[PDB]
Amino acid sequence: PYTWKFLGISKQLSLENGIAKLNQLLNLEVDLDIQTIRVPSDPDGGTAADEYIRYEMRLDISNLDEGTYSKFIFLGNSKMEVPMFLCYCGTDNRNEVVLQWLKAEYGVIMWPIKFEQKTMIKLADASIVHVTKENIEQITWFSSKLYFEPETQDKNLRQFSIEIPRESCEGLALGYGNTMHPYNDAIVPYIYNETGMAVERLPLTSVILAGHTKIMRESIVTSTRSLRNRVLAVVLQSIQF
Amino acid sequence: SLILDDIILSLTKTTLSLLYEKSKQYGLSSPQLQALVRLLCETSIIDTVTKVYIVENCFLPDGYLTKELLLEIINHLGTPTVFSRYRIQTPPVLQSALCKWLVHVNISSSIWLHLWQFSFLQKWITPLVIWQATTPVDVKPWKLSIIKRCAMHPGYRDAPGSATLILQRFQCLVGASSQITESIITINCNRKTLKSHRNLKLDAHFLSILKRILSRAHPAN
Amino acid sequence: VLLKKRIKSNSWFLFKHTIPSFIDVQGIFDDTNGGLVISHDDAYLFAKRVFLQLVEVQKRRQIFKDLEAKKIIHDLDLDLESSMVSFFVKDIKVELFVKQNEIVSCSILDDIHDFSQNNKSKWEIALLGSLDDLELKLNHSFA
Amino acid sequence: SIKPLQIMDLKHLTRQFLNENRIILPKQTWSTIQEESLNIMDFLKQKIGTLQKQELVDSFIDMGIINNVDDMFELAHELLPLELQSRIESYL
Amino acid sequence: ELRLEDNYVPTSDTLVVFKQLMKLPVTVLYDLTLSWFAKFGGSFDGDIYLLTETLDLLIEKGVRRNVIVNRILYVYWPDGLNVFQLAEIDCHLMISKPEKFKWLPSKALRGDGKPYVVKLQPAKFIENLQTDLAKIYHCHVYMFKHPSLPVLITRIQLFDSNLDKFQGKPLISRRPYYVAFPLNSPIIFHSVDKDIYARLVLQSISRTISERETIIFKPVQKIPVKSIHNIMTLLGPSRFAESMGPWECYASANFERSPLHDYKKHQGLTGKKVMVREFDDSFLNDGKEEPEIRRLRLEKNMIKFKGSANGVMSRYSSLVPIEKVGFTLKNEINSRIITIKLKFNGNDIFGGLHELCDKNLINIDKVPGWLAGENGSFSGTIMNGDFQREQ
Amino acid sequence: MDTEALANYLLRQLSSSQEYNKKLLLACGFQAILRKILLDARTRATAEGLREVYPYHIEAATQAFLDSQ
Amino acid sequence: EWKKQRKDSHKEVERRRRENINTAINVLSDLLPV
Amino acid sequence: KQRKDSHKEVERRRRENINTAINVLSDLLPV
DNA sequence: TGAGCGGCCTCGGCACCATGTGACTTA
DNA sequence: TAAGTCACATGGTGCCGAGGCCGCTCA
Repeated sequence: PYTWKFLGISKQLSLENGIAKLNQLLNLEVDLDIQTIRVPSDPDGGTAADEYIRYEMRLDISNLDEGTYSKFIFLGNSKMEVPMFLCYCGTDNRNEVVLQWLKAEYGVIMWPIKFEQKTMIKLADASIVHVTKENIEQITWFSSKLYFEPETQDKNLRQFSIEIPRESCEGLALGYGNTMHPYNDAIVPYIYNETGMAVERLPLTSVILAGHTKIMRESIVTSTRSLRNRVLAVVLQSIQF
Repeated sequence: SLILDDIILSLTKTTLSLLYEKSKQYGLSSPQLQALVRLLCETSIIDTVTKVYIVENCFLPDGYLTKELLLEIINHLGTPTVFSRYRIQTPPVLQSALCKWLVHVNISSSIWLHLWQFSFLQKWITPLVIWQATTPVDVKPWKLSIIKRCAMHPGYRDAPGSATLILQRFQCLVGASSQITESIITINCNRKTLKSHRNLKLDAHFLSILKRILSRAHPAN
Repeated sequence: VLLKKRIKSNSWFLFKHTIPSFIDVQGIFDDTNGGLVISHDDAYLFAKRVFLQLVEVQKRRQIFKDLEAKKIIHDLDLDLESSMVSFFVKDIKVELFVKQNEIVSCSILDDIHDFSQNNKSKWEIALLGSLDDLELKLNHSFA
Repeated sequence: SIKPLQIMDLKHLTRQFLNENRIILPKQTWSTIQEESLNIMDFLKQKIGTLQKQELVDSFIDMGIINNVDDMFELAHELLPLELQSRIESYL
Repeated sequence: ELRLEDNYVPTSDTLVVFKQLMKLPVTVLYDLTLSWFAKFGGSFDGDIYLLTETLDLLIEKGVRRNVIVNRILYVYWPDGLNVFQLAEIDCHLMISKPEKFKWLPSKALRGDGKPYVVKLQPAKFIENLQTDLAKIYHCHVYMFKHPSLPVLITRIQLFDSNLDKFQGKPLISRRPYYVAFPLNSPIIFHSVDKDIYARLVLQSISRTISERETIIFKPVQKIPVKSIHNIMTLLGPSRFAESMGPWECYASANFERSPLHDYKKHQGLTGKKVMVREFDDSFLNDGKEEPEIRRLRLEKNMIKFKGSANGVMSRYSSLVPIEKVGFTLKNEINSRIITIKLKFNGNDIFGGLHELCDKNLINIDKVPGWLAGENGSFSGTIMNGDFQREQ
Repeated sequence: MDTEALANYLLRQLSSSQEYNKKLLLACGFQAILRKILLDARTRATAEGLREVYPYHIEAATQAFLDSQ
Repeated sequence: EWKKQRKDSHKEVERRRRENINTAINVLSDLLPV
Repeated sequence: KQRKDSHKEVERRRRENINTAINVLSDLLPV
C-alpha cells in the first residue's frame, strides 16, 4: 500500500552533483542510486535509443514503514521532448521540501501527471512484465479488475466494474497469440467484442491487479516496495508532447 | 462623528438610541471604538443583552483598525487568575460576541493562539488564527503541540472539529513540519462538526450595514 | 411467445414470452414432447396448449361479464384469471372457485334471518357444474 | 431513567481519551460502562458525602490517584479548560 | 389466547408516533379519524355525526395537520394507540410513499416442482395465519388491498417479552414484516429481513397458505428492489415479465394491431425508416454528423434499450429502474473457459448504459441482449449465449 | 458535553462558587476513575492479546480496583 | 533490508499460493453443473 | 467469559467452515 | 418571512474477500 | 538455508439503516 505520486520535470537534471547541498539542508545523508536501464528490450518496442537513467533517491533513516521510507524515483532520457519525470511514495513532509529544493536549485517546471485510459491500459500492460536476474522477461499473470465510475444524468449508473480472473486473462492472451502487451491486444479487444464497451473511451478510474498493484488516474499504489522499469518507461512516454 | 464620542463621554436610554442611530448613519473612528469598548468592558451597570446588542449593532469601523484597538481589546479578553485578581471578570458571552465581531472585521499570531486555549472563545478564535497563518514559516512544532494538546483535551466542545480545521489549514499551507495527518487521525473522524465549522455565517444584515457605512466612508479607500 | 434455437442441441427453448405467471408456459413447454421440441408440430402443440388456457380465461371472463351485463347479479369482483369471484344475486354473497369451464367449489356467505343452512348447503351443491348450467339455474332460482 | 447516564453522554465524555490512547469499545462495553458509571458515582458519594477542604484531598490520597495537591491541580490541568483550572488554582 | 386482538394497546413512544403522522396528508387523517371512531371509538365524547361535524369545522378552518395530530394523540387517544391504528397508519405511509420500501420476491413452488398460483380467501387466511403464529409469538396481522395495484399486502407485527427498571407492563413491538400477495401469481413479495422472525413469518405463511399439499417458498432473487409497482412490473403476473429491454415492444404490443383492422395502415405497406448498420469494425476508428441520421442512431439506441422507438412514456429513464445487476459472461475460446464478471451499481443501470451508448462510448451494434435490459433485475451467468439466473 | 455539564449532572443528583469548585473537583476525580479503569482494561486486553476490550475485562479490572479501595 | 527482502519473498510465495487456491476453486466451479 | 463475536472470532468460524468443506470434499475423494 | 420535503451523506455495524507475517515443514 | 503449506489476525471494499443538516421551496 505505497501510493506513488507522479510529477514531470521540464529539464534533464543531473543528481550526482549538488546532492551534498540537499544533504546539508536536510541534515541527513540520502542514498542516491544510479542505474542505466534499457526498458524496451523487445525488438518490436524499439532497438535504438532505449537507454534511460534511473535515480533512486531515498531519505534513509530507519526501515519500519513509509513514514521513514518515502522513496524518490527519477527516470530520464535526453532524446525526448520532455526529458525527466519523478515519482515518490510515502507521506513524509520532507518530500515537498525536496521538491522545493529541486525547483529552486535546478530551475525546473514541475506539474502533476494524469493518466488517460489508454495510458492506464499500457501501465497495466507494463506492470506484469518482470525482469529476471538471468536477463529474461516474465509475464506474471494477475486477476485484473477494470473499475469504472461513469457520470450519467440523475446518477443512473454511478459505477460499474469488470472483473477478469487470472486464468481467463492468460487464456485470452494465449488465444490472441505470443504478445507482450496482453491487456491492450487481447483483454480489451475481447471486452469490446463481447460487451460492446470501448474501455479506452469509457471513464476508467482504476484497474486493480489483485495482490500486486492498483493504478489510478492520478496515483499508482503498489504492494511491492518499488516500481518496475516498464511502468516508469510507459509513464515517460505518457507525458511526451 | 462628534455625536458618537459625545455620547461616549456622556456615558462616562436616549443616549443608547442616539448612539445606535449615529452608528447606523456614520460609524465610529478607531479611537472612538477604543473608548467605546473601554467603557463597555470596565463597567457592569449596562445590561448584558444591551452589551451584545451594542457589539453586534453599534461597533462599525470607518477605516483601518489600528494596532492599539487590538491591544486594548486583548487586555479585555483575559481572565482573572492567581496573579491578577483586582480586575473584574469580563462576561464570557461578551468575550465571545466581541470575538465574533472581530471575525466580522509573528507576535500577534502567538497572541491569538494563546487565547485559543479559552474554551468559550474557540468558536471564533479559529478564523483569526487561520487568517493570520499566511506563510509556511509561521507554523512550528510547538504550535502543533499546543493545538493537539488542547484539541484532544477533555472538557471542551468545539476543540476537536475546529482544531482539526486548524491542522488542515496548516497541512494545506506549509507542506513541512513533519507529517501531521496522523495527528488529524487521532482527533475526531466524524466529518460533521468540522463540516459545520468550515462554513461560517457573519450576519449578512450586519455585513450590509457595514457595507453601506463603509461606502459612505472614504473615497478610493 | 418467442423461441430461440439452442446453439448446441438444435432445439427450441422458451426465450421470451408475454404471458402472465398464472399460466405456467415454462411447464407447458417442458411438457411438450418431454422437454426438447424440434419440429414445427411440437411448437404448434405447445402454442395450442397455451392458447387453450387463454381461451379458458377469456371465456370465463366473458361469461361473468355477460352475467353482469344482463343485470342478473349485482356488483362483482374479478381476479386476473377470473377464477376467484364473488357476487350478489339479490343480497346473498355467492363466491365461487371455478376451474376450467366447470365450477368445482361454491360458498354462500351472506346470512339472512329467514335464510337457513341446510337449504344453503343444498343450493351450494346444486350450483356446482358447468358455467352455462350455473347461469341457467341461477336465472331459474332467481324467479 | 433520570439517574442513569446515556451512552452518547459517555461518548461525549471520554471519546477523546479513547482516541489519543488507542481504545476500541464495542457496544457491549459501552453498555457495561454505562452501568458502571452508576456504581462509580454511588461509591464516590459513599466515600465523600459532604465537601470541605481537607477531607477531599485526604480521600484522593486514600484513593491512590494523587500524592499531594500538586497532583490535584495537575490532574485538574489535564481535565479542565483554562478558566476552570485557573479558578481551581485560585481555590487551592 | 396468545393471539393479539384489535383492541389491545401496546407501549409505543409518543414522539415516534408524532413524527410518524406528520408525513400523512390531512385528508387521509380525516378518513382515518372517522373510520377509527366509527369502529373502535375514542376517549373524546360525542356522536359520530358530531365528530364528523367537528372535523368538518377543522377542514374548512384550514388548520395545519400538526394541530389535529396533537388532538388525536392527546385527547382522542391519550392512553395510547391501538394495534390496528399502528398498523393502518404505517400501511397508509406505504401507500403514500412506495419508493421507501424494498421487496424480495419468492416463488411458491410445490410438490413436483410446478409453481403454485397462490389464491387467498383473505379473512380466512388472516384468521388461520393469526392462529398459526399465535402458538409461537404474540402476533397481530393486518391485511389490505392496494388502491392501484392488484395485490393483497399483509403486515405481520411480532411482540416480545420485557440498576432497577421500575415498572412498564409493556409489550415491545419490533419492525413489522410485510408480505405482498399478488392475485394470481406464484411470485410472493416480502420485506427485506433475514432474522429468525422473518423466517418464522415466511414459514408460517407457507404452512397456512397450502392446506392441500406442502408448499415451499424458494427465493428467486437476493438483491432487493424498491417501489412495489416496479416489482409487479418485473416479477408480477404482467406481460412485462419475461419481456424486458429490447423485447418490451412485445409486452406492450404497439407494433401490430388486430387482424380485423385497416390494412392500409399495416406496417408492411407503410414501411419503416431504418439505417444500414456497418458490420465492419468502424466504431473504434472515429463529428457534426447530419441531424437526421443522428436522430436515427438515437432512435436505434432507444429501440435497443427500451424496445420502442418513442419508448414507454427524462428520456433515459427505463420502465423499471434497476439498482444492482451482476453478469458473469463465460465463453469457450479454444477449449478454455473464459469468465468475465461485470458488476453494476447505480439508480438505473440500463438507463445509464443507454446514456453511455448515446455518447458513443459503448457500441450499440455489439451490446448484447442481457446488457441491453433483457431479463432485467436478474443477475446470472451467460453460458453458450443463454442467460441462466443465479439462485 | 463539557465537564461543567457533568458538574450540572452531579448538582441535580444532589438536589455557591466554592461548592461549584468542589463539584468541579469531584467531576475531575470521576474522570480520573474512568481513565484509570479504561487504562487497566487496555492493560489486561493487551496481556491477553485482544486489540479491543470486553465487559469481562473491565469488570475484572474494576473489581481489582475496588478491592484495593 | 535482508529481513525485509525475506518478508517480501514470503509474501510473494503466499500470494502465489492463494492465487493457486482461487484458480483451483474457479476450475472446480467451472466443472460444476449449477 | 466467551462474549467475543467480533473479528478474530468470526473469521475463525468462516475459516473453520471452509476447512470442514475442504475436508469432506477430500473425504469423498478416493485419495 | 417560515415551515418542509428530498438528495446528500456520514456514522457505523455487518458481511465478505483480501492480505501480510510468524510458525512450521521440505529440500 | 530457499521455498512451500498453514492458520491466524488485521486490512479493506461494499452495503445499508438511521439521522442529521442542507437546499432550496413554496405560501
